[PDB]
Amino acid sequence: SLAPCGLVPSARQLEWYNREMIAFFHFGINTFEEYVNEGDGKASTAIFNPTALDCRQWMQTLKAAGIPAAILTAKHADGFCLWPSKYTDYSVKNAAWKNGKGDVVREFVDACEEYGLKAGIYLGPHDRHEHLSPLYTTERYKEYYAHQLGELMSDYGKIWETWWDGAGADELTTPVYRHWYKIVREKQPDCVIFGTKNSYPFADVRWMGNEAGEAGDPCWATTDSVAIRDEAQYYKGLNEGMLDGDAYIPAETDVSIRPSWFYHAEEDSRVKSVRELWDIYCTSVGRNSVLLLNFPPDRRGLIHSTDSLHAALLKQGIDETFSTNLLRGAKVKATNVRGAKYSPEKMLDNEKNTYFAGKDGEVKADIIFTLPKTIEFDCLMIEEVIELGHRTTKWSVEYTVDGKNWITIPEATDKQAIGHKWIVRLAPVKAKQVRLRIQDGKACPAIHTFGVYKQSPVF
Amino acid sequence: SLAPCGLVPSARQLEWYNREMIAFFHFGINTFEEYVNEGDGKASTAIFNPTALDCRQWMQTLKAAGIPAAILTAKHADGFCLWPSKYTDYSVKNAAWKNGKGDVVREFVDACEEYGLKAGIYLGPHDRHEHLSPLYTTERYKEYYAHQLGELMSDYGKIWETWWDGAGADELTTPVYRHWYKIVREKQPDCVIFGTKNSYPFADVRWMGNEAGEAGDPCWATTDSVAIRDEAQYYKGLNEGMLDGDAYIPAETDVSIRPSWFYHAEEDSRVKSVRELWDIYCTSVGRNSVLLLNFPPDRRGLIHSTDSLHAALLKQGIDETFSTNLLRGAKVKATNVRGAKYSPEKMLDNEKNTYFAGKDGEVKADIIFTLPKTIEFDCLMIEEVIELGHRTTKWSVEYTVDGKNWITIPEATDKQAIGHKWIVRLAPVKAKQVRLRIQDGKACPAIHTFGVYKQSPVF
Ligand SMILES: O=[N+]([O-])c1ccccc1S[C@@H]1O[C@H](CO)[C@H](O)[C@H](O)[C@H]1O
Ligand SMILES: O=[N+]([O-])c1ccccc1S[C@@H]1O[C@H](CO)[C@H](O)[C@H](O)[C@H]1O
Repeated sequence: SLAPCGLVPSARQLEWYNREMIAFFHFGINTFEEYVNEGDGKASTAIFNPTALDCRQWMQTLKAAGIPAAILTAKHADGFCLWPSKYTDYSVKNAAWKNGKGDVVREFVDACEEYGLKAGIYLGPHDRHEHLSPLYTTERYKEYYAHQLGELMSDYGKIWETWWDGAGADELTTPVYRHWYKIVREKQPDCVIFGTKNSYPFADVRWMGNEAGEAGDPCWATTDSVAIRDEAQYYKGLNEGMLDGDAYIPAETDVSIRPSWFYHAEEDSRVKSVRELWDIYCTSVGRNSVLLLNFPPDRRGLIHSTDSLHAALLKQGIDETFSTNLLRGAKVKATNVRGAKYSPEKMLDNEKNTYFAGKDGEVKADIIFTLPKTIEFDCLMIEEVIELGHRTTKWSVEYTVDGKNWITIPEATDKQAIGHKWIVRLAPVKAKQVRLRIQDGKACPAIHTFGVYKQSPVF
Repeated sequence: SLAPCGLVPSARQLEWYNREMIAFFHFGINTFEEYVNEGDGKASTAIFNPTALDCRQWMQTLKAAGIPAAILTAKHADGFCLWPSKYTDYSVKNAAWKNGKGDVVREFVDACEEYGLKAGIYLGPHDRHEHLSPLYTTERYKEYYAHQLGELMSDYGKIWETWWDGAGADELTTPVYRHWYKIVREKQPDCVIFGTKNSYPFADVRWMGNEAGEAGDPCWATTDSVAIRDEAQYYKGLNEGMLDGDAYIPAETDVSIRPSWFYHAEEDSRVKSVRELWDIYCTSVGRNSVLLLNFPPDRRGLIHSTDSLHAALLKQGIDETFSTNLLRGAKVKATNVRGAKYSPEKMLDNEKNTYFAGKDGEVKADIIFTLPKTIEFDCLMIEEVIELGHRTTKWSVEYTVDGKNWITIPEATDKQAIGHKWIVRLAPVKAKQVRLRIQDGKACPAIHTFGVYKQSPVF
């Protein structure tokens, strides 16, 4: 058996990585003002009044889109709570909605269970509403948040992610988050924590420093924990990470399907095209990250059908593209091969549990795929055995037609990270043989999957 | 050149045939009652109130579905008008919608023009609302409808289809429709008229007897005009038509993508599968007809995304399926060939103006396609030069692998009609040669297109 190299993912981190995609639902009182994305905590609760709320409709959207998990904003910075908390009146308890008899968080988790989706909770650390109170102190707010966190972590089923937005959260110190952390971990042991700034010792996943949907190239699962803390001074450390990082905290890539995070009818026309989403997929999931994609429910409490459709067509395109590994049926020759179990053909067998590996101390490998009939492809994907840490740190891919000269693929020359998944899109080539070059590493390669593909017409 | 055989289509009818698909939009006061598909004419106009009408979103759906034309229910039997007609109050003039200042028809035709789509109008002949007036007479109603007809044919741009539903229309006699017909024909020369019952002498296209999306096998473009008039006792005459029919009035197949024609949230889970739609396409467009598919807009004024997705996937499946004619590159030998101009190869050139033709007096033909590499297919399509009338009345398709034994394709033996397009799906076969057997007919064959194909995995 192989020994792990450097730092390793936890079981939670493995589970989160497997999700590949997660949905954000930015929904609340901001939705009921005119073009507001950051509420001041002064809006009247009365204006909250979705006219046809149906979280099952949201799940339908995720189902068609292939998205196994969702995160709802139970409370944004504006302070308005989407469940009838016992610790505040600034909530659905006093909305016009259902005569103050409603609970959105309840309808969200219920629908999640009905559809077999993983439920996550966004609970805004910085709270503009509480700051309005003349009795506000960090110490008091700590206890307030704890209680709410307690409710959401206890009365609402299993919670797979808790999100801690860093905006306006600088005042919050590390022991505050420690109190909150104890509550989450104790009550929801499987819960992944997106943690920012002073929450850094508790974060299972990290921000990657932008909202364009673009993780770093490269993007290591590892980085220094202080990069999470001193955010505005470590862009590269959040976005690219660090191979010699003192912590295994992989990056989560958050992006909205619309220009804003909250819903605004004026943006019905600026919903991201299927192609844009494919790009963002390739610069997130295909960059050793996870794509957290936002769909804002409207004033009916529903996902706009353009948002749904585009996401669904993304799914369809991804399914076409990766439906056939064009490398299959190849004769496979490789230097540095550990054994029969670890044979390079395991990169093509579609088993979750098999992989190609090298010999101890040997970090390089050359693997040739000779194809029965020449193929055309404009896309490739590679996956590492992430339980064994970041092993390979430099890789390239070449192909050939004649069999004489090798041709470098520009977009796939001298790549560094592999991680959970790396995807490269390229100017379409025709090839009879494909060469996978493992050029460097901290250890011998462990590679689950390698494939080349033809991108779907949908894209 | 060749001379037509029997009755031929008209320029309008040619244009209509080449649309292949048309969209229906059932939308009006019904949409805002609870679970109503046939309005009684007593609903208050006030309840008509789409929260955010967006006809551009409808057009985008059509674009995604590959649908070049749309027909809107400007007025259903309930009698509520979607444009501010000068001749009634039972209209958008007195809706909650936009404080009575809206015009759905205007937004519709404006969106059509913007996206380059052909606009058509459904104007209900039977009007339950008008019937409620103590002053109702057929003769008064005839003038009322004529006034509305003149508005819609004059102020709303080029109209490509007028639809005359026959439900409850029996008290309307031919001179009534004649007066209606002159307005349409004069103001809109290119406008196709869907005619039922006593409108029979004015119909450009006929109904085909059901709302399940199945034209007949066979389905002749021709039939006896009496079939249309006496609809209820001539099902085969509408559905299949008649080879010796007195008129050229091709069948238009209408079906809803939902169980109901109007929108109901309860049916969101009953939208037709991509495969059902593909069946329907094959039993409509694939049966010498045109498919009119209904997408009912909802209380917000949007097309539901499931509806969108399934249509968009059908379009995608059609495109993949027919993108490659597997017979191309064949050696082609045929009996009964008119000349080099009309060689059997013309069936394979993907050109609009060419076709294979037989010789005068000879109605039989045999065309053998010899393929370089043995192929696999499960679908075929054939298209006649309909400008020259229905010429072939019996055809079959055979294959072979070794070359010694011709093998019949059960699904494609002794077919009768060809017309505009005929499509046959079959259990997958492998073949080195394919035989097209033109076995009988009224005149020498004239064929634009023959082809075999592999159905999309989408199906
Ligand atoms: O506060 N900002 O102006 C800002 C601009 C662009 C992107 C993010 C921010 S705040 C940032 O949001 C992240 C999630 O997208 C994390 O919550 C960070 O901790 C927070 O600082
Ligand atoms: O009146 N019906 O009960 C009825 C049931 C099933 C299918 C049609 C009808 S009415 C029929 O609709 C056709 C279009 O789908 C045409 O408008 C016919 O003229 C009308 O009679």
